[PDB]
Amino acid sequence: MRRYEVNIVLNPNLDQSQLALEKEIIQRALENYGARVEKVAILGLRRLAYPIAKDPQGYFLWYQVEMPEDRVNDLARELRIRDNVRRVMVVKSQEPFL
Repeated sequence: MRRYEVNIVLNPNLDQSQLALEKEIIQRALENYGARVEKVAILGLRRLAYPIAKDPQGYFLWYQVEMPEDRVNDLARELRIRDNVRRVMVVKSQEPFL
């Protein structure tokens, strides 16, 4: 098992309601791939390094999880496919939240 930080960028045009749902769905997907979600945070709107879908902004969601390394890729694939998901980045935790 490995601990990861899942960084998700969502459509900046979604409202409080839509963001909450995507956040819940994404969390359900993580667990579906054997993950145990330790922490979640809504980081908010940020100016992307490069526009995605013609929009220079994105809404950031963050998750800290522990899951089988062998399921991360498939998980990353599924999430990138979501309509409201603009960017997915799963990295190995360095200084995990307690």
